[PDB]
Amino acid sequence: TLKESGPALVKPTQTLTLTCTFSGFSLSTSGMSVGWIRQPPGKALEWLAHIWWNNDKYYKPALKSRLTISKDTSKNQVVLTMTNMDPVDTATYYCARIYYGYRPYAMDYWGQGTLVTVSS
Amino acid sequence: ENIAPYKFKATMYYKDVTVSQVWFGHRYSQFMGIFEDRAPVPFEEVIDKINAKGVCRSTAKYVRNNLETTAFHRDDHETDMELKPANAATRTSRGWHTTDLKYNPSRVEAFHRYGTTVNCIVEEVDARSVYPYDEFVLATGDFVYMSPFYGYREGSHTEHTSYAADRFKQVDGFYARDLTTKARATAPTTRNLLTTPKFTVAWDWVPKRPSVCTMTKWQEVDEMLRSEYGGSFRFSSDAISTTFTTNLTEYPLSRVDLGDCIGKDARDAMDRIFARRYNATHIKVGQPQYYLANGGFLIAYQPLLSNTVERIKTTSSIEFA
Amino acid sequence: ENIAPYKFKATMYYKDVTVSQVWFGHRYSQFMGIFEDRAPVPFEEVIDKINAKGVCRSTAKYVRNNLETTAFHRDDHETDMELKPANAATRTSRGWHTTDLKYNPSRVEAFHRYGTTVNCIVEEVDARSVYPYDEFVLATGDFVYMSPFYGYREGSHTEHTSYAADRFKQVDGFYARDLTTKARATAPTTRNLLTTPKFTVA
Amino acid sequence: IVMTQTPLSLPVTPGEPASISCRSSQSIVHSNGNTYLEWYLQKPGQSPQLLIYKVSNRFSGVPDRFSGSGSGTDFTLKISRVEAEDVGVYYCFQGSHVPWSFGQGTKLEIK
Amino acid sequence: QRRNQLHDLRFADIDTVIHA
Repeated sequence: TLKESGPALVKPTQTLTLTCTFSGFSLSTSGMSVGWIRQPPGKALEWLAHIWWNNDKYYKPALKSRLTISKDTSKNQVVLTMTNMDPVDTATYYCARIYYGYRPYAMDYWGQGTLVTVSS
Repeated sequence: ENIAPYKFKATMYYKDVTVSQVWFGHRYSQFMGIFEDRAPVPFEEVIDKINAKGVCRSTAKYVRNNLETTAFHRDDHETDMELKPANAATRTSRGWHTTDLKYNPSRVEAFHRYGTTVNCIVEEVDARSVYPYDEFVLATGDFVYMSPFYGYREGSHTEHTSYAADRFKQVDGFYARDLTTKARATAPTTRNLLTTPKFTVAWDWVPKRPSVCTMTKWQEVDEMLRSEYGGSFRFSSDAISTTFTTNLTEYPLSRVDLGDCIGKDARDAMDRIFARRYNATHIKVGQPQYYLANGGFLIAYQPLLSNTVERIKTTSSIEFA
Repeated sequence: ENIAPYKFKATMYYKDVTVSQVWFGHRYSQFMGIFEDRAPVPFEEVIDKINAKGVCRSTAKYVRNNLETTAFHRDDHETDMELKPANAATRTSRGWHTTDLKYNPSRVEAFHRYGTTVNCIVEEVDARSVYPYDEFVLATGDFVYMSPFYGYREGSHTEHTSYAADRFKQVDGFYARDLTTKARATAPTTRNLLTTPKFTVA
Repeated sequence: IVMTQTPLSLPVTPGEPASISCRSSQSIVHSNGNTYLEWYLQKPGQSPQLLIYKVSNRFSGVPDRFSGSGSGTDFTLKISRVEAEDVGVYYCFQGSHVPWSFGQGTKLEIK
Repeated sequence: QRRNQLHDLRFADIDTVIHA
């Protein structure tokens, strides 16, 4: 199971740090990957980033300069950071687990998601 | 038996860092030492600079002897340098480099002076691997202690590696931009990049099971008569004048280590031959069978009727057959 | 099919230039580096010095890494040193060297000292080449990227050469003088001399 | 790879079949020789769940009603017998080539 | 060795001398 967590209100033009806590896997196994996806209210799913067990971070090229995904296996968590927040960034963020390491299907186990509004 | 190595093209990105110490006498100049080192090119520099912009930094930052060393070409500030094609050599693969002359310090009277030359060199090399494919060597005689098939997808991360996992980066969806034509390829590939202590190697990743073949198609026999005698099968070919002897039992192909290739190749060659010669007169009888013959030969056999886990070791001598 | 390489006798003239930096402590001396290089012997020194007089200069003046390097044996003035036969080894070819000991700097207290040793070496080696004979190796495993047959006479200049034409000199009518017997041969031969960046092959 | 899902809204009466198509700017065939296309279903106030993976394979927990098909750049989810429970937004996602993306999604409505 | 000894011929200039 995965559980995303982050400030529910961030003012525009600031960095937002989130955190995803795991259960049933640690991000040090041979093929485990954890991904962050946002979904603006009423819009389709927008993939953001995903990190493998070996600190191999992949981003969305549009948002690459702003997204920074880090993995801390001591606390068994993943931190997603996204700077210079804009009101368009108001969305529900989901932390997912990717079995591309093991199975040909990604994003099996999603968290409940955390809704963030970018406003002052 | 496939004695031939698994061969594939790789690309070595490394920076030749030459620090020369020169002593300038009154009437002469003498080299008092020439430290030559090979630095790996970082992933952020292979992806962002070399593959995209076709350039390379004028500095090498690398870990040598448990130290973080940074070498500046010509001892000046870091600048992006274009990769030019190497001087032509006979029977030599493609290569590029940034710098063409070794920098050596300017003369000063009676003083030892140190001068750094960083040449970013990118060479297309042939890399080869032998079973169990847990290591592969590049054409430059450098061994790389990772399986060629190491990756991220569908159990391709349990393949052997001898480096820390921070030294490997499989850039999925990679658009190769040739350094000569300056043209970006359209079809994406999975690019493995390993940064060894001396260099960085990049190769297009392929799954291990369909890429290796512990047996090798040696002969395609149009007419291989099969007979049973003395509780054994004799497969005689008049075309190559060769007779093999097998046990009456089929050889379970699952027992061949890395053996998905044998079935595919056998079926392809067999269907091609059937279309070419036997379509108009014979019909296939059942699914292809596999037998093991003395000396270590794996015979895939397709019977015809007229309309009317281990490694197999193969002998080097056929003259018994 | 001739799978056997074309084999011939070549002779490598090169000067082993070893510069060593030594640090002398209170009770001890420590090597802080040993730069070893192999310098080619110039044609003027293979024809006029080694072949004619049987001696070799005690200095190497060569081009290394785009610089005119000049090394003096024992860091003294230039002297002509006799080529003496090398110590015998089993199943080895003939070889000659001038110097027999490595020069390392004299002791001084708590100072880094550099010492240069130039050992002129002449070694007769087997050289071998395979088709298309556009390069050949020596017994020392050094490759020479030039056809064995490159020369001056009647189409023997279109053969492959990967070196500048300033690096090759075919001394026609060459009188070989053995460095052991100290006797000059009577029959002249065409001698090719290639000065590679690291050695000279004749 | 750009995924465009069509239509954006698909009202279907219960019991009738439904077809959803989404295309990719370029081929989603991977170097493996396997296409990594996944269909996802987000219900109101719920996290998305994978429905169909590798184009023509159904993830465990998904009824036989869903079935995927297609190749190259054209892919189609197909529900033989749409039920009331199928209400939600449907997404097609390419995992073969980085970067990954979802389709614009289709909202299924029951008439 | 055949490829490694070509290294200075390919990715360098053997002949040039710079003096100043």
